[PDB]
This record gives sequence, structure tokens and C-alpha cells, in this order.
Amino acid sequence: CGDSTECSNLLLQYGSFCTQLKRALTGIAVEQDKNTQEVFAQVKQIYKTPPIKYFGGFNFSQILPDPSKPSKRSPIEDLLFNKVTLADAGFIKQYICAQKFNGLTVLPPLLTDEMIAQYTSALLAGTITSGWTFGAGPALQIPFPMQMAYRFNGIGVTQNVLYENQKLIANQFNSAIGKIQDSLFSTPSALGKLQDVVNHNAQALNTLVKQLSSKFGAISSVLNDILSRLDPPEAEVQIDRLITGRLQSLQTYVTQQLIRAAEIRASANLAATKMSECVLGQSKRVDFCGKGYHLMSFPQSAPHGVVFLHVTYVPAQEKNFTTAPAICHDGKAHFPREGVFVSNGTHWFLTQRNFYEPQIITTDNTFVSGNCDVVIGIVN
Amino acid sequence: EAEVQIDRLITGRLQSLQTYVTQQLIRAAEIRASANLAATKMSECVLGQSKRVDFCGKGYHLMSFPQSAPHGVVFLHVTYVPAQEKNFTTAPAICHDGKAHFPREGVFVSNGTHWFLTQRNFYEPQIITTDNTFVSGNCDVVIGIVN
Amino acid sequence: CGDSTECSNLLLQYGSFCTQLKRALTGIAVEQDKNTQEVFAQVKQIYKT
Amino acid sequence: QSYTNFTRGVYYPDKVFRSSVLHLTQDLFLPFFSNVTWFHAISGTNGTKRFDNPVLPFNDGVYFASTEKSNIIRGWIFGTTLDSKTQSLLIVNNATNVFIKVCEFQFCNDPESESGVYSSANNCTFEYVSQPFLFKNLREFVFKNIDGYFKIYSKHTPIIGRDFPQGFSALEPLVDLPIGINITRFQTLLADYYVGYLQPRTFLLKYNENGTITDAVDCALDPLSETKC
Amino acid sequence: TLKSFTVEKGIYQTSNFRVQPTESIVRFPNVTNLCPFHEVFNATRFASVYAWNRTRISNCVADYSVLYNFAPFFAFKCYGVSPTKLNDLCFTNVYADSFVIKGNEVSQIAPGQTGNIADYNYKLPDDFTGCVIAWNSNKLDSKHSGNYDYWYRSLRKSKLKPFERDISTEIYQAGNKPCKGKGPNCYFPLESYGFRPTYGVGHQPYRVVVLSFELLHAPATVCGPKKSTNLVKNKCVNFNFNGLTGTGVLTKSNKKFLPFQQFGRDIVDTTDAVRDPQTLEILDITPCSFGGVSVITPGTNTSNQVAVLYQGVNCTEVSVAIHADQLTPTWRVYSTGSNVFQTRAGCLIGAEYVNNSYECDIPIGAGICASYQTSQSIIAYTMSLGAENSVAYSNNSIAIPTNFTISVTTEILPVSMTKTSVDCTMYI
Ligand SMILES: *[C@@H]1O[C@H](CO)[C@@H](O[C@@H]2O[C@H](CO)[C@@H](O[C@@H]3O[C@H](CO)[C@@H](O)[C@H](O)[C@@H]3O)[C@H](O)[C@H]2NC(C)=O)[C@H](O)[C@H]1NC(C)=O
Ligand SMILES: *[C@@H]1O[C@H](CO)[C@@H](O[C@@H]2O[C@H](CO)[C@@H](O[C@@H]3O[C@H](CO)[C@@H](O)[C@H](O)[C@@H]3O)[C@H](O)[C@H]2NC(C)=O)[C@H](O)[C@H]1NC(C)=O
Ligand SMILES: *[C@@H]1O[C@H](CO)[C@@H](O[C@@H]2O[C@H](CO)[C@@H](O[C@@H]3O[C@H](CO)[C@@H](O)[C@H](O)[C@@H]3O)[C@H](O)[C@H]2NC(C)=O)[C@H](O)[C@H]1NC(C)=O
Ligand SMILES: *[C@@H]1O[C@H](CO)[C@@H](O[C@@H]2O[C@H](CO)[C@@H](O)[C@H](O)[C@H]2NC(C)=O)[C@H](O)[C@H]1NC(C)=O
Ligand SMILES: *[C@@H]1O[C@H](CO)[C@@H](O[C@@H]2O[C@H](CO)[C@@H](O)[C@H](O)[C@H]2NC(C)=O)[C@H](O)[C@H]1NC(C)=O
Ligand SMILES: *[C@@H]1O[C@H](CO)[C@@H](O)[C@H](O)[C@H]1NC(C)=O
Ligand SMILES: *[C@@H]1O[C@H](CO)[C@@H](O)[C@H](O)[C@H]1NC(C)=O
Ligand SMILES: *[C@@H]1O[C@H](CO)[C@@H](O)[C@H](O)[C@H]1NC(C)=O
Ligand SMILES: *[C@@H]1O[C@H](CO)[C@@H](O)[C@H](O)[C@H]1NC(C)=O
Ligand SMILES: *[C@@H]1O[C@H](CO)[C@@H](O)[C@H](O)[C@H]1NC(C)=O
Ligand SMILES: *[C@@H]1O[C@H](CO)[C@@H](O)[C@H](O)[C@H]1NC(C)=O
Ligand SMILES: *[C@@H]1O[C@H](CO)[C@@H](O)[C@H](O)[C@H]1NC(C)=O
Ligand SMILES: *[C@@H]1O[C@H](CO)[C@@H](O)[C@H](O)[C@H]1NC(C)=O
Ligand SMILES: *[C@@H]1O[C@H](CO)[C@@H](O)[C@H](O)[C@H]1NC(C)=O
Ligand SMILES: *[C@@H]1O[C@H](CO)[C@@H](O)[C@H](O)[C@H]1NC(C)=O
Repeated sequence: CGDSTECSNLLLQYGSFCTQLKRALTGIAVEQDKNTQEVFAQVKQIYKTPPIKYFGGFNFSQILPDPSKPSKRSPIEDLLFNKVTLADAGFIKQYICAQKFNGLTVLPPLLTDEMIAQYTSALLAGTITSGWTFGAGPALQIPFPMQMAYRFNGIGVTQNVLYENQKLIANQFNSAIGKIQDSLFSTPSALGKLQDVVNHNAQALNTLVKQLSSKFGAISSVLNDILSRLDPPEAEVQIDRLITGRLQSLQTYVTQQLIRAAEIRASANLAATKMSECVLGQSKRVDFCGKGYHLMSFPQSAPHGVVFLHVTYVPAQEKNFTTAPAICHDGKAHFPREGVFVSNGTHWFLTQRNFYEPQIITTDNTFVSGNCDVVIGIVN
Repeated sequence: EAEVQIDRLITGRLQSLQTYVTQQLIRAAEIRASANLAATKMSECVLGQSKRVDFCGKGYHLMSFPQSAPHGVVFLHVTYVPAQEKNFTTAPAICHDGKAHFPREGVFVSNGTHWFLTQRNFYEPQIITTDNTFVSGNCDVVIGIVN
Repeated sequence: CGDSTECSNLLLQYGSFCTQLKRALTGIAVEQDKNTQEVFAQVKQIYKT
Repeated sequence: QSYTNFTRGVYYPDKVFRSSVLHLTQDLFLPFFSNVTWFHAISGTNGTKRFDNPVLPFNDGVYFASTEKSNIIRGWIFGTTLDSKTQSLLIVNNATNVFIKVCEFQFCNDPESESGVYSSANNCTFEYVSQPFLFKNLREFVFKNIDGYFKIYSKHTPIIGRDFPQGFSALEPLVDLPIGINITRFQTLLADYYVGYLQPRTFLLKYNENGTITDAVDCALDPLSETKC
Repeated sequence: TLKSFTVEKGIYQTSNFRVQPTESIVRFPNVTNLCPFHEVFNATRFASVYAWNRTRISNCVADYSVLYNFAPFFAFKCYGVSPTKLNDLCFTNVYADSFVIKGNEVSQIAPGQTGNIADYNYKLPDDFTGCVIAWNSNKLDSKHSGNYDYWYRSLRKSKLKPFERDISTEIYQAGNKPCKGKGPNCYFPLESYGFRPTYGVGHQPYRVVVLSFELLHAPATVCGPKKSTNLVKNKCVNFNFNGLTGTGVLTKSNKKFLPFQQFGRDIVDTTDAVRDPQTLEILDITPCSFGGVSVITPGTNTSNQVAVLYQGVNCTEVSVAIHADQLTPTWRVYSTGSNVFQTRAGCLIGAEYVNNSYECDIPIGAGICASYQTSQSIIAYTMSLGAENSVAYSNNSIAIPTNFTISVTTEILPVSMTKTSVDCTMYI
């Protein structure tokens, strides 16, 4: 009933439909800020990296804030931002070329992109400097190669593998980060999950505005024309027809926004769970945070969402070995304490499950229980 | 004419019921999601010890206790929070007779005059011995090895 | 209102309703195929015993 | 005598200005790739020889185009009988002015300077005079008879572009004559040309930054066109 | 809004604001040629119903007071535009169908109706807009010997199409006999009704004129009288450009209209431009500023001071609307210097912006929160995210806990909600 008091007076006869629609949209608007806060505001303090960006040879320059460029965002965050900000009017900006100005107002988020970037930076500095300790109690500094050594223990790989191969691991990490940046740069569809959300909301508003042009059985869709051409007692009939059509269109908009809000809430809860378990800790849940054995994760912000970089350990270059469940020695059955017995065809060795590193089979690496007769397939 | 006026009232009341039921279905879905999370927390926090960070409260999870509440459940999460940290000098390995010694468990720390092995989550210095460490490789491979 | 021109002409006065329903049901159909693919197509190779 | 490849006949359907939009509208248009008759067999002096020049039907509306530099085509006659039993509309284009008249034209010049233009005009109902209309310039016209109005659209495209489908351009309305005339047939009046027929169709029309129509999709032509629409 | 005399601390959404118009602009064609209704209504003779006199009226000023001056009327029978207050509209096309009909068939002139006239002599569209205006002409058309210049086509092969007429007089054929000439039971079609001055009311002649009106905004006009005024640009006004009525801000347009075109439309089929009928200037129509209004309240148990956020607008326009007495809500705030702050969300009036950061209390948006602080007044600030804590990263330094705390935290989750059922029939 824009700028029409006869229509407004008729609209009042339908009861508290506006109260329910206003409250539903307000609840959605509040929920979106709750979702953003739950996903990103998980750190008690704003942590910062040291002045010297040396972490054992690991290069985080593409995920850490770039102090030179405005907004203090990482190269990857800036790429994600430039790639998905296809919304011309996603917030008021102190101000469809008309931006759906038919009583439909888009509200800004409570946390701006720079503040979200600051939360992401705090989480990244915390993870890089102190591993998972900052996510449980106070932040405890640890040298990065030692943090990685303990994460390797977390995935069942002995600490010496990292230290002996520290240069290899740092180079593979740096290469993987560069490849990720190039993949996101060269593949516009990679961020489709976030773009679809923007597109769906745009469609929801565009259709709603278009519904104003429908007649819904009236002689004319314009209230000024109805009032000009018809006397009040007939104008009220034509206006009630338009009120019914527009109100049904608003209820449809609100119902779909509530359903989409529920979907976004579920996604935000998943994002918060992933951040809590994979950024503030090391996860043992298979494929929860990337394919492979999980080592660590890094958050990056994005318009209307979060992008996680999951760093995992992937076994490579496997070799066939002959195995046995136990070794028979002096009538005793010897079992591995932490490993598998393997043979290269002439000699038996004990190795760790996730990385070939043959050891001499000794009484300090095995345990004895029972004799050689009970175990099936025991080898001398 | 009563037929027309009654049909208008029927339309209004029936539409009001459809609005109520649709909102109840959406709220029911929200409650179902919450109930599924509560049941998962009951299974993983109360019936066992969880390793999921911040799933069962802040800090390292020890145990949880359920309490009922009207229309819901309240969990009391008991966690271990480190406190009063001290900053020690560390090293990835100790070099002795040319062998590179790594901890089996724990981290090497130093008070400035002596090196000890301590459990990661609680300062408790131990003497570094061949029972606490393992040997792999030699002193020329590990970066930052100390004698 | 199947096979009726007059009702189609009146139906066009209610806007894009049919288009919104087509989008909603198509989105559901795609989502159901996404759900099946996400649950079962978790392996990149077909392994045999 | 029949040219199949016609993609032209789009015109501005209303007085609404649009900019940088694709607008879906339902109106009478020449369908894309509709069979269009090319009257080269019976063209000018050596075609009609003061004979033939057949009268064509007028189904809803027609598309007309001329490629004759000498302007042998001077006008059009519209009506149902054209022997004074019913009213007929004449739109002859003189070098000085275009003279549009509705009268009972029992006689006409239709059975090389100073050709006859005689007509009897036994009883007249409408008269109108407008600016003159008068190879390097192809002259497209659309003539439709809707609800008592004879709507004439045209474009004297300067296109030297001898190939008939040289490019796409939308026609602009030229005149809207308030004539309550029943039109079922028409004839081309000579002192070559193409005639196509309009059908109800839905088109997606592309309006550029200046509001000029630059392209169009015929929504019934192909599954791809339906997808685009 | 909250239906309470006690308001909790927070920001609440209230009604929206609009900038009200200050002027009324009528821009009708500068035409002084009166439409020839007098020559049609006050005609010497009307045509027979068989071939009604269809007069096209255009390029003139409509004036319907001529009709009230002409005579009291039997009926106006206005459809689509029901009132007789037609002087406020601009019509694209006007047609006057003039005929003399007998009284017992006047009721047959409705858009949908049966009888020999409705079916075979004059047919209106069933969705027709216009007026069928009747006058008693017994004193003019009736003759003592009978006026035989009128007839009806009561015998016809098929139904008459709306506003389409084939006036051939060929004798109706029936049966398998040609019926060429008189003698067979096929009779000549016209009725020959004779209007006599001694006939009762149902048989007297009536002069009926059907005014067919095409209302399509105003691509062409036959406008009624109004006193036009001058254009005022860059202000919110109520404008009427021919029959196009609306409210907005008129500015110079940068669109390139064809000479043909008069109006513009946006992607949502809303008017966004109009050609001025007296100057042919193309104008842009911008909606008058509007947006949500929210009130930031510390809570009525602390202070009754509130701040108002005008969402979606620049404080320059809010200040102008307040000074001009244009803002829709009639309440005002002090709006003094240092109490007006521009946020991304909108114009915040009633809070002093400070350069200190605090934890967010009452959220406003885009980073600006507000609170009630010291003497005490509402302040606005950029929210703090947390304390800073640089961590002493080093190549060879590790922090090891020496003590610990056993912490207990509380997490609350809904499990169920009230179970309801509704008796649909009893409720409705
Ligand atoms: C961490 O990695 C980034 C790259 O991922 C390093 O920045 C890169 O530094 C090299 C230095 O050679 C830059 O090379 C430049 O090449 C152009 C020609 O292509 C030349 O004109 C320049 O003078 C320079 O040699 C490279 O562009 C630059 N890339 C980026 C994205 O900054 C960074 O130095 C690494 N940090 C550490 C501590 O290793
Ligand atoms: C399975 O693994 C065992 C252990 O690695 C292999 O036996 C070992 O083979 C190496 C080959 O270089 C022997 O090295 C020897 O070193 C002395 C140093 O003086 C040199 O003189 C010899 O010529 C030779 O290079 C090593 O002694 C030997 N160890 C034993 C216990 O036999 C074995 O060959 C592997 N089998 C397969 C099938 O891979
Ligand atoms: C780093 O830790 C080591 C061992 O925890 C410290 O060395 C120890 O220092 C204590 C003094 O606080 C010595 O106690 C002394 O024991 C002799 C035993 O005869 C007694 O006579 C003295 O009166 C005193 O009680 C202890 O012997 C000594 N142990 C060793 C192996 O040196 C070291 O001082 C610590 N350094 C720093 C900087 O904290
Ligand atoms: C491992 O060594 C033992 C002997 O130390 C083998 O046991 C002998 O197996 C032979 C098989 O013919 C018997 O005849 C002997 O009497 C067994 N002796 C004893 C003491 O048990 C055993 O078979 C060896 N296993 C393998 C896999 O070679
Ligand atoms: C640990 O001790 C070894 C010797 O036991 C040191 O090795 C010597 O290092 C110096 C240079 O610092 C060389 O000039 C000698 O030739 C090396 N000798 C041997 C036998 O390797 C080693 O540098 C010591 N490490 C530290 C950190 O002090
Ligand atoms: C508000 O309007 C004034 C008009 O002069 C303009 O100068 C100013 O930049 C505008 N501010 C914003 C935030 O748009
Ligand atoms: C070695 O491993 C590969 C793994 O694909 C397998 O195909 C091959 O048959 C194996 N060979 C032996 C001798 O076990
Ligand atoms: C680390 O320990 C040194 C002494 O070894 C001390 O001077 C420094 O302040 C400590 N740093 C922190 C952050 O506690
Ligand atoms: C297609 O168009 C060309 C002109 O570009 C014409 O020469 C040719 O004969 C046409 N083909 C037909 C009519 O099938
Ligand atoms: C509109 O037409 C003019 C004609 O000179 C042209 O220069 C201008 O670029 C056109 N508009 C756009 C947006 O290209
Ligand atoms: C108008 O009608 C009156 C009769 O009511 C007649 O006397 C007068 O001459 C008429 N004037 C005209 C047709 O100009
Ligand atoms: C209709 O009546 C008017 C009255 O002035 C006359 O001028 C006009 O010629 C008439 N037309 C017909 C078709 O009778
Ligand atoms: C128009 O002309 C056609 C020619 O066949 C005729 O059948 C039709 O009845 C005519 N209609 C009118 C209203 O004259
Ligand atoms: C009347 O309007 C026309 C519109 O083109 C204008 O040219 C003419 O000057 C106007 N005359 C007066 C007296 O306003
Ligand atoms: C760690 O060692 C490298 C060796 O080049 C040095 O550049 C870096 O500054 C050291 N880190 C600190 C915190 O001193």
C-alpha cells in the first residue's frame, strides 16, 4: 500500500501479518550475525605473528595479512573477495538500478570484511605460533617444525621423518600453497557454493519486486490508477484483490527466506565445527578436513562465508613387502609394539605403518605373549 | 451475501492456520537439529571422553554430566585448562655420540644449564635417557640439534 | 488448469508463481542427486575383491 | 520467388523506453526463417507489362521491403474488394509529400516519366499528408491493422550493402493512422520488393545502453531459442 | 511497538520513514480546443442503430460538465471507470457511438446481455471500459405519422462481433430455397419500428451515446481540465504527467529517447522516466527517500534518552527533510552538532561518536555499536574485537604449563518444544 492511506486502512483488517513477517525477517537478520560470530569469533585475543616471518622454512606469505595492500588481507583472501563480490548492492553503502527500493531494505552485516579478516589473522597467528594450545587455554609458543613434528605423531608418523625431511616438507607445503592460489585464480567456478547463495537472495528480491506489476485479477496493478478511476466502494474491492496478491507474495518470500536461513545456519554450524576441530586442533575424523591424514588447517575469509585450506599427509610410492603377524624365537611369539614386521626377501625388519623405515627386530620393539603354536602364520 | 462474507473469514482463518503450521514445521526442524546435537553430545561427552576440540566445552575434555531442564538438556563440561606456563629453551634432538636422539614422548626443555625431557602438557623435568628417547640417523641431519 | 486457454490467460495475472515452483522443484531434484552422489561416490576408483 | 532466410521484421512494440535489458513480449512479428516471397518474376516494367501484378492476402499484418533504386514502387492499396463496394486506403509516396487517403477508389492507375496516378475517389472518409519518404538504401516497412488503427513502421536503412540480409536493425513506427478499415488484401502500386507475413509470436528483444534494439530471439524457432527465452 | 511500558536495553525496529511531497505538479497538454461533445450529444439527428455514428475524438480537452448542462440523463452506465467525475483522467482513445434505440431495449446495451439488439445490432466487449449515456428524445424523434428512418436488423445469420460491423443489406436466406426477392417466408431484415408520440415509455425513442475510453497510462491523450503549473526539479513532489499519476523527485534525465518514445521503464516494469508534454524534455523519476527507523534505547530503568538510526540514507538528506518539515514521522530529536554521525547502516542521530573502542553492547551495524556511558549519555563507537596478545615466537623457545585449572562450563540445548494440535473445523 505504498503512499495510499485507503489501502493501508484495508490492510489493517487482515490482522498481525506484518508483525509476523517483520519479526521473521528480524530473526533471520540477527541469526546471520550470530552465524558469522560463531564461525569467526572463536579466539579470546587477537594474536599477531612475529616481525620475522621465518617458521622453519615454511612460507605463509600468501595466507598471512599483506600489510602493504589496503584492508590488510592475505593474497588468497583478496583473490576470494575480488572473485565473488558480484553483488552491486549487498549492503547500504551509505546510500535493478533502483536496488529494489520498493520497501525492501538490505542491512549491512555487524562485522565488516576487515574485522572478519582480523579474526582470521588472529586465528592464523595463533595456529602458526602456538599450534592447538591457544584453542584450549593460554597460547603457548612452540617452534613451527616442532609443532609439525607433533602433528606427524598425531597421524602416526615418527617425529624423525619431519626433521630428516624438513626441507622436503617445507618445499612441498610452499608448492601446494602456490598451486592452491593458482587453482583458485584460474578456476572461476571454484567458489560457486558462495556465489549461489548471493544469486539466490538476489532472485528472491527480484521476483518479489516483479510481483508488484501483477494485477491478481484487478483492472490495474497501480493503486493510484485504481483510486483515480474508481469510487471508494469499488476501489476497495480492487485494492483488496491487490492486497491479497502482494501479501501472498510477501509470505512466500518470508517462508523461503526462513528455509534458506535454516540451510545457512546448518552450514555455519558445520563451518564453526570445522574451525574448532581442524584450525584450533588436529582432527582424526576421516575426510572431515580434506583427503588424507589431517595435519592442520588455515582459515581464510570470503564474502558471505569461510574457505578452509586443509593441509594433509598423503602416502606415496608404496612398495610390496612380505609380512607376518608374529616372529617365532626360542618358542616365543613376538608381536610388534608399534609397527609391522616386513621382509625384503632376505631379512625381517620392523617398520612403522605409515612410512617405510626398517628397524632391526629386537626385544625393545616387540612384546611376548604365548608360544609359537597359537599364532597362525608365524615366521621363524 | 453471508456466503461471501463467511468465505472471506474462512480464507483468513485457514491462511492463518497454514502460516502457523509452516512456522511450527520450521521451528520443529530447528529443534530436531538441536536435539540431534544434544544426543551426539550426550553420546560423546557423557558416555565417553571426546578428542574433538571445543565440542565438549573449552579446554581439554575430561568428562561431562547431564542435567535436565524444561524442554531441553544442560551439560556440565569438566575440562583441563593449562595454567602458569613458563618459557623454556628447546631443541628437536640431543646429539650425544654422533647419534640423533628424539623423544619417545614429551619435549626437550632447558632451564639454561641442564636439558630435561618433560611431558608436553605439564612441566615435570626428567633426565634424558636411552629409555625416554629413540635413535634414528645422526647429528649431521637434524636442523638445530644440540650437544 | 490443464488444456484451458482462458484459465491460462487468467493465471498469467498472478506473476511468476509457476516459474518459482519450477525453480524450487528443480533445485530439490538436483539436491537429491547431490545427496546420493555425496553419500556413495566417495571413492575415486572402483575396487574389486 | 521464395527466400527462406528472413530474420528481420522486429519493431518497437510500444512507446516504452528500455535500456540494457532483454524484454520478452508477445506481439505480431515476422517469424524467423519464414518463407517470404521475392517478387522478382513480376517486378517492374518488364515484369507486369501493365498486367498481372497480383493482389496478395493481408493476414493480420505484412512485412514489406524494397531494394529498387529508381523508386518504381510509389504506394500501396489496402481493402477487401477494391472496386468501390467497400472503402479502401491509399498511401502514395510522392517526391514532395506522402498522401494517405481513404475513399471508394473505383478507379486506380493499376490496370517512363509522368506515369498516371488517376483515381476516382468517389466518396472519401479520411485524408492525411506527411513528409516525403524518398542499392545504398534498403527501405523496410511493416503494415498491421489492429483494433481500428493502421500502424506503419519503417526503416530507410542506408545499407553498398547490396546483399539483402546485410545486417540486423529494428524498425521504428512511422505513422499510426486512425482508420477503422477492414483489410484482407493489398496490392503494390507501381508508377524488386519482398513481402512476408506476420504471425503472433513471443520474442526476446535486446535493448542496448541507448535503448536501440540490437538483437532478438524468436522463442518458437528452435529448442535453443526456447532455452534463451 | 513492543506493547510494553518497560523497554529492555537494545535496538528496536519501528515504522519506516518517508520524505513527504511539498508540491503538486499537473502537466496536461496545452490544448484549448474543446472536445466536440456538444456537436455529438446535441445533434440534429442520430444515426440508426443498424449503422451507428462512430465519431473519433482526439487532440482536444475532454469536458463532461457539457453533459450535465445538456440534460438530466436516464443513465450513465459507466463500466471500468465507474464515476462520472471523468475530468481527472487522460484517455488514449475516445470513441462516441451515437444511435437511437427504443426504451424496452435500452437495458440490452450492457456489455453482456441478450436480445435482438445485444445479439444482432450493437455489441459491446464483455470487458469494455466506458459509459453508455442515455437521453429521452421522444420530443425530437417521434412523429405523428411515425418516424420510419430507424430500423433494426432483427434477422441475422450470426452474432454481431464487438465494434465490428458488416452493413450489407442482402436479404436473409433460410432453408434450401435461395430466398432471392420477396414472396418466400424470408423477409427483409430491418424492423421498421416507428416512433410515435402516443406510445408509452417503453416504446419511445432514446438517444444513447456510448463513450469508449482506452486508458493505458498516457501514450496519447484526451485530457480533462486542470490548471497546470511550472516544473520544480530536485525536490520530492506529487506529479501528474497527463494521466500518469505518482510521487517522486524529477531530475534531468541522461537517457536517449527515440522521438517516438514518451515514457521509460526499469527492469521491474516500474515507471522511471517521462517526457514533459509542454517542453518534450525527458525527465527521470527517482523515488523519494525512505528507509527503516530503529531506536537505540539503554532501557527505561536507566535513562529515557534514545538515539534514532535512519537506515538507508545520507545525513544530508535527513537534515534537509527535518528542516523542511517533510519527514513522515512527526517526532524530532535534538539533532545538534556532535550528535549526528554517518554510519554504513544509516544516519545515527542522538549519539556522540568517540574514538575509543569497547566491547559491543547494542549493535548498530558495519562495525558501529552504541552504549550508555559517562553525566551518562549514549555514545557510538567502533567495537573492539579482543585484547591483543603478541606471542613470543622463537626458533628455540617453548612454553610449558607448570600448573592447571579444572574448569566447569555449562552448555544448554533445546531438545523438545510444546506439542500442539488444532481442531481445524472448530477454529475456523
Ligand atoms: C614466500 O613466497 C613468495 C611467493 O609465493 C615470495 O615472493 C616472491 O619472491 C620472488 C623473489 O624472487 C619474486 O620474484 C620476482 O620476480 C619478478 C619477475 O617475475 C622480478 O622482477 C622480481 O624482482 C622478483 O625477482 C616473486 O614475484 C614473489 N612473489 C610474490 C607473490 O610475492 C616470498 O619472497 C617468499 N618468502 C620467503 C621468506 O621465502
Ligand atoms: C634386505 O636388507 C638387508 C639389509 O639392508 C640387505 O643386506 C645388506 O646389503 C648391503 C648392501 O650394500 C650390505 O652392505 C655391505 O656393506 C659392507 C661394508 O663393509 C660391504 O663391504 C658389502 O660389500 C656390502 O656393501 C649389508 O652388509 C647387508 N646386510 C646383511 C645383514 O646382509 C639385503 O641385501 C636386502 N635384501 C633385498 C632382497 O633387498
Ligand atoms: C637447572 O636444573 C638443575 C637440576 O634441576 C639445577 O642443578 C641443581 O641445582 C640445585 C640447586 O638449586 C643443586 O642442589 C644442590 O645439591 C647439593 C648436593 O650436594 C647441595 O649440597 C647444595 O647445597 C644444593 O642443595 C643440585 O645439586 C643441582 N644439580 C645438578 C645436577 O647440577 C640447575 O641449577 C638449574 N639451573 C637453573 C638456571 O635453573
Ligand atoms: C621354526 O623352528 C622350529 C624349530 O626350532 C620348527 O619346529 C620343527 O618343525 C619340524 C617340521 O617338520 C618338526 O619336525 C620338528 O620336530 C619341530 N621342532 C620343534 C622343536 O618344534 C618350526 O617348524 C619352524 N617353523 C618354520 C615356519 O620354519
Ligand atoms: C658437538 O660436538 C661435536 C664433537 O663431538 C662437534 O663437532 C665439531 O664441530 C666443529 C665445529 O663446530 C668442527 O670443527 C669439528 O671438527 C667437529 N668435530 C667432530 C668430531 O665432528 C659439534 O660441532 C658440537 N655441536 C655443538 C652444537 O656444539
Ligand atoms: C551526502 O550528500 C552530500 C551532498 O552534497 C555529499 O557531498 C556527501 O558525500 C554524501 N555522503 C555520503 C556518505 O554519501
Ligand atoms: C607391487 O605392488 C603393486 C601395487 O599396484 C602391485 O600391482 C604389484 O602386483 C605388486 N607386486 C608384487 C610382486 O607384490
Ligand atoms: C623467555 O625466557 C627468557 C629467559 O630465558 C625471558 O627473558 C623472556 O622474557 C621470556 N619470554 C616470555 C614471553 O616469557
Ligand atoms: C539465403 O540468403 C542469401 C542472401 O544472403 C540468398 O542469396 C540465398 O538465396 C538465401 N537462401 C535461401 C533463400 O534458401
Ligand atoms: C549512444 O549513441 C551515441 C551516438 O553518437 C554513441 O556515441 C554512444 O556511445 C552510444 N551509447 C553508448 C553507451 O555506447
Ligand atoms: C442544443 O439543443 C437545444 C435544444 O435543447 C437547441 O435549441 C439548440 O439549438 C442546440 N444547439 C446546437 C445544436 O448548437
Ligand atoms: C456523425 O455525426 C457528426 C455530427 O456532426 C457528423 O459530423 C459526422 O459526419 C457523422 N458521421 C457519420 C459516419 O454519420
Ligand atoms: C471484412 O472482409 C471480409 C472479406 O472476406 C469479410 O468476410 C468480413 O465480413 C469483413 N468484415 C467487415 C466488418 O466488413
Ligand atoms: C504548446 O505546446 C507545444 C508543444 O510542443 C509548444 O511547442 C508550444 O509552444 C506551446 N504553446 C504555449 C502557448 O504554451
Ligand atoms: C631463526 O633462524 C633464522 C636463520 O636464518 C634467522 O634468520 C631467524 O631470525 C631466526 N629466528 C629468530 C626469531 O631469531
